[PDB]
Amino acid sequence: PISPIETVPVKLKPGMDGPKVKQWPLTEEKIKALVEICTEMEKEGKISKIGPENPYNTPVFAIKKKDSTKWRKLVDFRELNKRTQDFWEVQLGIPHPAGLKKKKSVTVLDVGDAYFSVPLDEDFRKYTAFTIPSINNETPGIRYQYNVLPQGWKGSPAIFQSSMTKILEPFRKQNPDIVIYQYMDDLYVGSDLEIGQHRTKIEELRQHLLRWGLTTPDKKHQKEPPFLWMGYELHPDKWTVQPIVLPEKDSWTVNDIQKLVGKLNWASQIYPGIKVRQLCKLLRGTKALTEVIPLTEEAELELAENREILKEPVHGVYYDPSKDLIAEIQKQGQGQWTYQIYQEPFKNLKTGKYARMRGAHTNDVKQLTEAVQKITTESIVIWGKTPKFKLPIQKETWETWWTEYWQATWIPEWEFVNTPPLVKLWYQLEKEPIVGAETFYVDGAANRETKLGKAGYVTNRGRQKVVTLTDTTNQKTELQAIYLALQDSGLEVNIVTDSQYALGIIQAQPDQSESELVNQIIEQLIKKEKVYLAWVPAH
Amino acid sequence: ETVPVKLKPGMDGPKVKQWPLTEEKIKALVEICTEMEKEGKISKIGPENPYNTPVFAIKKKDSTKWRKLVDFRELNKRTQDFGIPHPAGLKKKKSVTVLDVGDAYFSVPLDEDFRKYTAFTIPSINNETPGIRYQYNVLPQGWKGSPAIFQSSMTKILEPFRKQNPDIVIYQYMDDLYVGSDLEIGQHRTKIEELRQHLLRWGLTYELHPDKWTVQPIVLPEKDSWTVNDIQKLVGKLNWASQIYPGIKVRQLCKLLRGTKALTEVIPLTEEAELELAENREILKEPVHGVYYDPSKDLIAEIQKQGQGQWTYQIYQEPFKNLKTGKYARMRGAHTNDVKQLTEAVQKITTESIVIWGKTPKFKLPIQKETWETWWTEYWQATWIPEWEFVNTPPLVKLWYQLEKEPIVGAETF
Ligand SMILES: COC(=O)[C@@H]1CS[C@]2(c3ccccc3)c3ccccc3C(=O)N12
Repeated sequence: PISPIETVPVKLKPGMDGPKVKQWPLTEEKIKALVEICTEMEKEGKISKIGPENPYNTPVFAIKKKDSTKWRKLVDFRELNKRTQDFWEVQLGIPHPAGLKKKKSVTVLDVGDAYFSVPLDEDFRKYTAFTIPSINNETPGIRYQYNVLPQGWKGSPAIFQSSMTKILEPFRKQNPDIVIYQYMDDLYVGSDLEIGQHRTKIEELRQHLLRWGLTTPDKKHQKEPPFLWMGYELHPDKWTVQPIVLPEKDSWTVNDIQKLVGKLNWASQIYPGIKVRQLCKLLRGTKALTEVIPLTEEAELELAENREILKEPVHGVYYDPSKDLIAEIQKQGQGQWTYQIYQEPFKNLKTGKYARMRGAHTNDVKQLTEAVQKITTESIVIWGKTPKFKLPIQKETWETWWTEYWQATWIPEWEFVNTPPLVKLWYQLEKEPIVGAETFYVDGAANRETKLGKAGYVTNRGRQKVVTLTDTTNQKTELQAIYLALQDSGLEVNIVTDSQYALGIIQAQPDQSESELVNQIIEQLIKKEKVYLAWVPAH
Repeated sequence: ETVPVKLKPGMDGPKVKQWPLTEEKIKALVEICTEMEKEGKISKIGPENPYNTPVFAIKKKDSTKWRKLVDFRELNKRTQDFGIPHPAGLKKKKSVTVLDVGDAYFSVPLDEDFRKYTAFTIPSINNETPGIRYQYNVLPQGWKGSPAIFQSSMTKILEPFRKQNPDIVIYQYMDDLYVGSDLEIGQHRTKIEELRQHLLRWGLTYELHPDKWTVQPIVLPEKDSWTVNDIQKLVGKLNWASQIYPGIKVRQLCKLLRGTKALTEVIPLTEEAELELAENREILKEPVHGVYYDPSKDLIAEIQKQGQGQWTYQIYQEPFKNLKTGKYARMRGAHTNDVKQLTEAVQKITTESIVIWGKTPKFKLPIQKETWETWWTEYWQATWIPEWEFVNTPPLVKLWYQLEKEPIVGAETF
C-alpha cells in the first residue's frame, strides 16, 4: 500500500551521523498499545522490523487520542532532524484571499497519510529506527525502521510536497481549467466548470492519486465550504471575514490583556476603527503575567466600542484580472497609515494598516513613500502587479519635495484624491537668507561630563540671551540654542549655527523626530512664515 | 568536456531568497526556462537541494523579448579564483562599443558537482504554486567561472579580427566585450559589424567614448559682491575641502565673519582675503597629487543626489583621494523616477569603471534599501551586477561636488 514514487536522495548533515538515544521506558499498557499500532504499520509496509544490525535509535512515546481515546504513537525525531541535511525552504508564504480568482466551485481533499504514503530514501531509513520497550526493561526491545516519510521528520514536508507536485504534473496539463493548491496534507481544488463536470474531475483526481497510493478519506472526514483560511471564510465566489469574539470576563490578567491586544491588533487590519491605547495603558509596571489588572473606565469603554465594531460583518470579492487594481491610502495620524485595495469602488479585496512608524527623524511625505512601497511589495506578491495609487497628497507637494530631497525616492503611477487630511510639507526652509528678517547667531555649549551648558543667541539687531542648563548635552544645548532663537524671534528669522545636527535638519527638514527637543524646534519651524537656517564651521 | 570547479575553501553554496516578480516577468521567465530545459541547458531539481540564487527578467532596447538575469553575485564570491591584466589603452579610444557575448556559454557543460549551486527559482503569484526549481547543466551567463572556463575558446575566436584590426582593442568582462577604435563614427560601427558577424558564425550577438571623459575641477563662485551668508557658505565648503587639499585656507576670509551682522549684509573683501581665495582657486585647479589606483584594494563608488535630475559621484579607494569624479544628468524619460536615474547612473559608473580598471566598484547609494530592492531591476540593463550599500549622504559632500565645472555652452552638437 506504499508507492511507485521515486524517492528523494536524502543525506546526513556534513560529517554528522545518525542518532543514538536510548529508548524511554514505558508501562505494560503503553507497550501492548505500541506493539499494536506498530504491528499494523509493518504490514502496510510503513515500517520494517530490523535487528541489532542498526546502531541507531529514536525514542517512541505512546499517548492516547481524543477521537477514540485509545493509545496512539508518537516518535520524537528532534535528534535525527538536527542531524538531517537542510532542504529547500518549503512554502512559508501562503495565498491571500485578495489574490484568489472567483471559482464556480471549490473542493478540498485531505491526503491524510500523505507522509506514510510517500517512500523514504532507501538509504536513509536506517537512521529512522525506534525501539518498542519491554515490560520492566527486561528482555530486549522490538526494533523498527521507517520506510516512509516519518511524521515529524525534517525532510517529510518538503519531500511530500515535491512528490505531490510530480504526481499532479500530468493532471495539471491534462486540464488547465482546474487550479490546484497543496497545503500540508490538503489539496484545495477549484474550477470554473459546472458542478457536475467539476465533481467528476474531482473524482478523477481522487482515483489518479489513488493510482499512486495517496488516498482520500470518506464522507465523515470530508471538508465542505466555506473554508477557514487564516482568519477568512472562503466561499468560491466571495470571502467573508471569520467573526472574531472578544471574551467577556470580569477579571483580566496581564496575559489576557496582551493576548487581547494581539487579537485587536490583527483585527485592526480588516477593521481600521479599532483602538487599543487604553488597553495597552494597563500593562504599565505589570509585575507578572498572571497579575490581575482591573480595566479602567476608558479601558472598559474602548473594549466595548470594539465589540460592536467587531460585530459589523466584513465580506469581500476575489480578484478580477480584467479590472483595475487600485490602492487608496489615508494618513490616520502622524506616522499612522490606512489603505484599502479594490477594483470596484467600495468593494475591497484587501484593507490594511501600518503600525505607527516612529524613527529618529522623517517627514510625512517620506513616510507616505514608505507606506506606498510596502503596499507595492504586498501587491506584487499577491497579484504580481502594482496598484494605481490614490494618495492624499497634491502632485505639487509631491513634486516640490522629492525632486529636491537628498534621497532617491519614488511613487509608482499615482493619482491625487482629495480626502482630508491631505499630507503636506509642514514647513520649508528658505533657499536664501531673508533680507529684513533678524539674524540670530546661536550657540549652545555644555561640558559633556558635567552635563551643564548654556544656549543663547546674539542677533544683529541687538537682542541676546543665555540660559544655563543642567543635565543636558552638547547636541541639546545646540538645539536648545536654535530653539530659543525661534521662540524669541518674529515671523521671519535667519538662524546661523555650527550645530552639525542642524545641517541634517537643513537637508532633510524633518516634521517629526525621536527627541521632544527637535520636536519643539519643528513646532517652532512650522509656526514661522520664513526661516533661513545656515551652517558654518565651528571653532 | 568539463573542468573540475570548486567553491572556495569552507564556502558553502548560496542560499539567497528570490524576490517577488511581476506577473509579466514570471510568465517570461517560465517561457525562457521551459526552452532552456528543452535545450538541455537547465534541468528541474528536487527538495534535496537547499541552494538558491535570485533571478529576474530584464529587457534592453531593440527588444520585445525578455532576457533572463540571474544574480550570481553571492555565488561568484564563493566561487574559487582562477582573466586578463586589462588593456590600459582601452581608456583612450575615441569611441568604445560594448558586446553581449553571453550566449557563447551554454555550449560548454558545467562540472556535474557544481550544478547544485546554480539552483534558482521561478516564483509564483500569490504563492499559489511552489517555485519551479532548476539548476544549470551548462556555464551560466553572469557567473564568473564562465568567462574564465571559456577564455581560450574566446581567445581563438577573436585573434583573426584582432590581427586584421590591430588598432582596435578587445577587452572582455563577464558576458561583455568592449571594442574600442579611433575610426570615425561610421568606419567604427562597420567594424563592430565585422567583429559581430565574425562572432555571429558561432553563438554570440552601448557606445561610449573614454577619451572624452575629463575629470572636471572645482570652481569656487565669483559673486559680484559678497554677503555674510555668501562667505559663510564659501568658508564651510572650503574648510571641509581642507581634508582633500591641506593648502586650502580660510583664515583671512573667516576674519571677515567676526561680526554679528545680517546674513544679507555685504562684506568688503580685504586684499589679503582675496589672495587667500585666489590661492585656494589655484590649489583647486588640479586633482590632488599622490592618487594611484591600487589593484589590491576595493574600488569605491559614492553617489549624491544633487536634485533636479543631477547626480554626482566619486570613484576612489581611499577617503578623499579620488581616482575619478563626475556629474550625471538623468536621461530622457525619467523626469519623475529617482530610481531609474539612479540605476542608470549606477550602470554608467560601473561601465566607465570597467573600462578603466577592468572591475566593478562597491557602490554607496543615497537611497533606502527597500526602495532600491523593489525597483532597480525594473530599469537594469547590464548583464553584470555590482555590489552596493545604502547610505545617508553627508550634507557637505553634496555641497562640495555640485561645485564642479560644466561646459561653456554644452557640446555644440550641430
Ligand atoms: C490558489 O488557487 C488554488 O490553488 C485554489 C483552488 S481552491 C482555492 C484555495 C483554497 C485554500 C487556500 C487557497 C486557495 C480557492 C478557494 C476559494 C476561492 C478560490 C480559490 C482558488 O482558486 N483556490
